[PDB]
Amino acid sequence: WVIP
Amino acid sequence: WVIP
Amino acid sequence: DSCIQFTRHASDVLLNLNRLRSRDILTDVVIVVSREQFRAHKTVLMACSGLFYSIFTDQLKCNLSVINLDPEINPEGFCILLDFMYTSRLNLREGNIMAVMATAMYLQMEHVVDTCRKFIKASE
Amino acid sequence: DSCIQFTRHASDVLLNLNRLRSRDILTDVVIVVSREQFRAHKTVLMACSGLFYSIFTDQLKCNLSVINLDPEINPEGFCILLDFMYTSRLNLREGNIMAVMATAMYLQMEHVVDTCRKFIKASE
Ligand SMILES: O=C1Cc2cc(Nc3nc(Cl)ncc3F)ccc2N1
Ligand SMILES: O=C1Cc2cc(Nc3nc(Cl)ncc3F)ccc2N1
Ligand SMILES: [Cl-]
Ligand SMILES: [Cl-]
Repeated sequence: WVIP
Repeated sequence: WVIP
Repeated sequence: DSCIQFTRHASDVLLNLNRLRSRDILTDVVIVVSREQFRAHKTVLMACSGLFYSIFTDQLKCNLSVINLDPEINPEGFCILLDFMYTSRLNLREGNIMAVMATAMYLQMEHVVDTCRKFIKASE
Repeated sequence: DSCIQFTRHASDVLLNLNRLRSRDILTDVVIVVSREQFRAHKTVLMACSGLFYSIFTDQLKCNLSVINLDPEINPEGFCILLDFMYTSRLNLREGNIMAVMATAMYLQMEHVVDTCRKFIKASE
């Protein structure tokens, strides 16, 4: 999961 | 396009 | 093999599937979550959810155009997860995390359940 | 928004759509390319091809379960492109590049047409  |  | 691969292909496919959903093109099922209705593509639901995979591979249920979910399921939680299925983006907030996690457990979306558990653990 | 994003989601969705295709699950159209038949999902075809997008958004054609392509289309070229749609990988070889490029122009798959043009230019 990432900060888009 | 890339070499997978 | 000796194939070449277009990096952005899968993302571009998903973006177009979400555009078809927006425009109600070739949607073939309505998911009912108490008083709310959500239109979607059976194939996208099966590709994202262990529960929908089991439902639409069943010889009788594969033919249904309406699926009613358990009354304990929160429509906002379902809406957030449906948007995730079509976009890869999860709108996880302090005010919805418990409903999202409960919905993801019911829908059998293991990666979502994993990030919810981690965000909850960080708050404790 | 304040969303989080699961990087591998779109790739995992496409992999599952290809598994449904393999297992002939919820395929809803047959594409005929002379003597050959290819089963697929209308939504995936529309998401990848400008030609299929135009066909399945047409009020009469959206209901067809069989689509016949132009007799000049090569079945191997179509097969290579159908595999690309479901996997992001293009099996481009000296022996098939002309048929693949001609098929991609007909199907309106601009990124494929672009890589074929570049590989042809490099050989000249
Ligand atoms: O957490 C999850 C997400 C998820 C999706 C699927 N989907 C499919 N699985 C296979 Cl093997 N082939 C085709 C499919 F559409 C099954 C189980 C699970 N569990
Ligand atoms: O080279 C290409 C690939 C391609 C795909 C599509 N697909 C869709 N386009 C839109 Cl805007 N919404 C939903 C779709 F399924 C249209 C044109 C083109 N041209
Ligand atoms: Cl997931
Ligand atoms: Cl393309």
